[PDB]
Amino acid sequence: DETARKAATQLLDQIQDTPGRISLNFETPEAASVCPIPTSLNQIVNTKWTVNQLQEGQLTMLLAQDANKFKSLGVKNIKKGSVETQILPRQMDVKEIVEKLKKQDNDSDQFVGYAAAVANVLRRCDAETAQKITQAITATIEKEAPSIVNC
Amino acid sequence: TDETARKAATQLLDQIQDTPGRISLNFETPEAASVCPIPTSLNQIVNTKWTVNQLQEGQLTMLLAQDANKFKSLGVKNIKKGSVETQILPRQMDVKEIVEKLKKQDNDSDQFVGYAAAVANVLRRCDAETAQKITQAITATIEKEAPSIVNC
Amino acid sequence: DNIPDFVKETVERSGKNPMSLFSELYVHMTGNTPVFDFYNRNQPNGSMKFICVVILNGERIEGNVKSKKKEAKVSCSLKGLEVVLKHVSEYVVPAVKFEEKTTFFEMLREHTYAKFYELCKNNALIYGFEKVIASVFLKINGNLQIIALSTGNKGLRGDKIVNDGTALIDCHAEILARRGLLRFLYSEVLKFSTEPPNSIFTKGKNALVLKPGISFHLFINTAPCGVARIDKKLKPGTSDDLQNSSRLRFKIDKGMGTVLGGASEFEAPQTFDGIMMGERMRTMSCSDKLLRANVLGVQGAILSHFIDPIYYSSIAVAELNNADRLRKAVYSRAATFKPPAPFHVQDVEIGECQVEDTEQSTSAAARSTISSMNWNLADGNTEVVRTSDGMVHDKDMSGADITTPSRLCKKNMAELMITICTLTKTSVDYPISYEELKAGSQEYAAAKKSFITWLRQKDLGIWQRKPREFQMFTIN
Amino acid sequence: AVKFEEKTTFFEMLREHTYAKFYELCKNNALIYGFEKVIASVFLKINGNLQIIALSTGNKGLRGDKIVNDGTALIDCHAEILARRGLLRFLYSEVLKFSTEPPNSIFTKGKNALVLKPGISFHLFINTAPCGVARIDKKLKPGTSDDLQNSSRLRFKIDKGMGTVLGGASEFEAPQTFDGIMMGERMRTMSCSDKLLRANVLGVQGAILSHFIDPIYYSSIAVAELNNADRLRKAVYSRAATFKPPAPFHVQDVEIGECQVEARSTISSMNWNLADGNTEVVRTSDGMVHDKDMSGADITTPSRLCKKNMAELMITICTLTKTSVDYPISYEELKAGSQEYAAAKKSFITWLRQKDLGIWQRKPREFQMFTIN
Ligand SMILES: O=P(O)(O)O[C@H]1[C@@H](OP(=O)(O)O)[C@@H](OP(=O)(O)O)[C@@H](OP(=O)(O)O)[C@@H](OP(=O)(O)O)[C@H]1OP(=O)(O)O
Ligand SMILES: O=P(O)(O)O[C@H]1[C@@H](OP(=O)(O)O)[C@@H](OP(=O)(O)O)[C@@H](OP(=O)(O)O)[C@@H](OP(=O)(O)O)[C@H]1OP(=O)(O)O
Ligand SMILES: [Zn+2]
Ligand SMILES: [Zn+2]
Repeated sequence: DETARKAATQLLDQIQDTPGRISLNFETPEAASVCPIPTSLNQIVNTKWTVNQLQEGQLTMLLAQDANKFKSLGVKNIKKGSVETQILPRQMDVKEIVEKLKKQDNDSDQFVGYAAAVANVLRRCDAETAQKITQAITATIEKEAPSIVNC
Repeated sequence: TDETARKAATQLLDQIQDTPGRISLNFETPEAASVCPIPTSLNQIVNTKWTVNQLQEGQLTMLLAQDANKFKSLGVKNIKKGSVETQILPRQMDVKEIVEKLKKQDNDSDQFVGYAAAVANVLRRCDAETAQKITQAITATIEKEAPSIVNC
Repeated sequence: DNIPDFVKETVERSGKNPMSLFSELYVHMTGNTPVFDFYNRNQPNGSMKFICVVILNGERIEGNVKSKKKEAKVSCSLKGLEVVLKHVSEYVVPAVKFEEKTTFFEMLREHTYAKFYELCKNNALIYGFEKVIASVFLKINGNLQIIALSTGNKGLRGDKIVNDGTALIDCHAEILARRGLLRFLYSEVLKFSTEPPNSIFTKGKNALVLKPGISFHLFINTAPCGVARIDKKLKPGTSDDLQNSSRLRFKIDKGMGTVLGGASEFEAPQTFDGIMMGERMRTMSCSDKLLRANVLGVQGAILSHFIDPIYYSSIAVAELNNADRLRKAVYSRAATFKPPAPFHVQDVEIGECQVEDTEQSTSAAARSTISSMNWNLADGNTEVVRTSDGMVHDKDMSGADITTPSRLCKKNMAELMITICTLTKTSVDYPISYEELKAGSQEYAAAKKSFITWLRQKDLGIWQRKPREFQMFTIN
Repeated sequence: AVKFEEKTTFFEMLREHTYAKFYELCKNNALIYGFEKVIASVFLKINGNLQIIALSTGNKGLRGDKIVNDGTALIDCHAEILARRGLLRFLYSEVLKFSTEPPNSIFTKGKNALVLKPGISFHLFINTAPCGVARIDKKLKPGTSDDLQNSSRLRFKIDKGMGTVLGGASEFEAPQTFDGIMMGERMRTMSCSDKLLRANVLGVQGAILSHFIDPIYYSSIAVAELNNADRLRKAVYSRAATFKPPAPFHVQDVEIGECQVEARSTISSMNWNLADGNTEVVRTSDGMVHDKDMSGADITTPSRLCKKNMAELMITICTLTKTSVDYPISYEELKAGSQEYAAAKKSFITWLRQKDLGIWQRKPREFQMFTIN
């Protein structure tokens, strides 16, 4: 593998010659195999843009330029009311959730605990499953509570 | 430091330990008054017959121990007042339209608080048997629709 | 048992595990930290054991020989707790202040701690509560007597809220100090009813007024939470930051700090069910509560039926550089407000203590404590309240907790007012509720409504009122 | 120094070039010597041409008592995060370059926002495993039963300390407060493993830069420690692969790479950026740049990577390109102004909460309420 050694030395010498820039040797299977880049990133594009468009001090040299040289971009950066709420619910243990789901003296607690447990179950529930749970709960409530909520 | 000022200072420091919570500043000597200068707005020297010794620890307990005959009228009248709404006995049992809306409503960015409150509200008014039979149905629906949440 | 029952009593009542209790009490008894000597015992067939021996007070506290370090060291901690409860003594502080300077507020600082340590002598369980502590003093002609004393930096949990008013909602030190002042003022109203000369009150034009010269001074060992604390940053800020650093803030049940609201954010009223379902209860920050105190008085709505408004003459905070921003937060935010008539915006004097910046103590091991003491001269005894549920937890004869409301709770304040009304032959309606009783003070209600409306219209923010069912309970 | 070729040496090439660039910088400024204990870098790749665009060192964060409300302090100075911030500044420079030289930039006018030219990709390299899930705990036991789930939960950095602590504690349920943090409550900052997950979900461009450009994703993440590719992949991609963000965003399947080559707690940190071209050293304890004059004094300057500097650069970009922006807007509202990014971030945090990964520890609102002008 004569030319494989050549490509390997060229890549090794490149760390001292131009540190921070890598130029792999393509279009030669033996030299290309010296540093085989993974197939997940192996996209080759015939674009005219090259690495040489990048140079140190890019931002500083652009800022110190005439304002007439800059064209228009997207428009109307309008503000938006930041969400004021902190984490709104209080979390409770899943074991505690199950505990209030099974207790049946809840009428003494005026049924607050059961509703809180249902809410906490639903809070950690995905949107589709939460919608299905809400629909099922409403359906079974309407079935068993006419003239109370159902009209 | 002057001897009188040092004596007043030592008296104050000793009074810290001897009678905690009671401070007695000294004014008969302007040098002594310089030891602990009160703010000029807070000074407010007034001639009075009242003294700090009229305050006794536990005075409320002893005061309630006296019979009512030794208490004289203050000359006042007390009348209740416009509390808004009656929002009848708690804006808890909220009007049935609200629970109907909350159960029907879909956008629950409220973090499910309103929906659970409505569920509780409809649960309370149902009789013991009806509320009893609903709660097993709700628990079963939770267990069957989202086992990962509750059965984990 | 090999361990005295007093060790278990101290462990249970102090709220600290035996290991942490030993670590704390060893440091409070001597100048060192417990160190375990890992001795070993060898059986003829070969074994490894640990004893974790600790030495204290010149007594051998060698623990049980066990397999591992954990059980041996916890047994040694139990025996060392036996040792610390033996040789009855505890840490005390001598006065170390300076004189001839502005030391009046420093006089208030020492006498607050000195009074607290006197209470610890009769009730040893309150030791260590003074990390966050506030007190109220009554001054007349150079004579000052401490009136209320309280600790605590935590509030009521949303799980434990009740509609009957038996739970203390905000157990911060200054709030509980104000409540103790309320109890003292009730006692003084009763004293005026029975002995007018001996009371601090005298018959005014329309209500009881303080006798001339009598003043009330608030001392806090730390800056009140809220914008009085958020302004620690000495940098003034630019333009809009001045209005930003003056808006209203609210507390969380346990958060050591406060959360800023918004412009019509949190405009929706809090609901009882919402808090129960998991919504975090919002309580106005202590800075805003002190602003409210200096706008409407410290006497509250209920006492306004008997007495004219009472204001703090001075507020002292144990911080070396607090005069500017504490004054801003406490007075200046509402300096342009014009209350209806009996009330005025009190230009409270702002004082600075010395010797120690106390926030070193207020930030260390003060986050761990979940209970708060409160003491007032009217009652004459200390009371410990668990801040998580805001009620007093005593011990039964056969064990387990029995829980009773604190004397500072809404129900007890209402009962005290009703007892005074009965004794002084004051006519009150039978079926009134707590909310209706407070609404009965027409002038105070109008002033509070105007203050809240003015705070809204001036962009300061929304006052986070509690759900109405917090106060619908009937007293009689 | 030297390593064997013929293998998967692309990531080893990245490591060698990162170290070579760092040592080249150390020649120009010898004060930064010894900082390379924890180093990270970002590379730009087009076809077979590679170029380093950002570089940073550091493994500590801002102290709780040194926080500010005007956004002049750096909150997290870990090497991975500051590399992303340098990449942000580079992307700002490239947006301005497009605004004046469209052929010479990496960006191209897309359907509704700027997009990268075809073939241009960004690659992240890290000296060691990111703190949090991606880094193996020397304590406890391998993930089993409930602890298997805890091997994938979010982790928080803790100030005045090292390592990442697990969530779900009683203290971490409460929101962070500015006064609370500054007076002694521990400030919770999300671990680099979770921050890399956020970078793979919502992109590396952030909220402010999302006004002009489409989301930009790392194409590969390389770490210089082996026998941990699967653990790194789980931390940054796998535990959110099921998440379905809004239309402009997607969960990027980054290519995890291991370099062939397999202690110190120095306070300062450094960052280098191609757009600026010059190194910058910041004090990690307070997140500010410290200089000196007449061999004394403590002149202190905000870092180029701080929130205030990013906002100023953004406003300069908008001014040069004549983009209309509201005059009284603040940093918090500017980031919320990008509707798509804000919605995607909210959805991602909600999804993390629902699938029981943990609560994302957002900073107090006072960190970003400062106005920009
Ligand atoms: O002493 P605090 O704990 O700060 O309590 C006060 C007090 O409530 P009390 O009735 O318990 O003393 C107020 O009452 P006023 O005496 O000043 O009228 C007021 O109550 P209202 O404004 O409702 O009359 C307010 O409560 P809110 O939170 O509703 O503003 C607040 O109570 P919190 O401790 O609940 O904040
Ligand atoms: O570079 P980082 O340290 O990772 O900073 C980010 C960044 O904030 P800045 O770019 O403003 O410094 C995020 O914002 P985006 O760009 O992703 O929008 C985000 O802030 P948001 O949540 O407000 O978007 C987040 O902060 P948080 O911790 O609040 O999530 C975090 O900041 P920190 O890592 O510094 O905390
Ligand atoms: Zn407070
Ligand atoms: Zn990290």
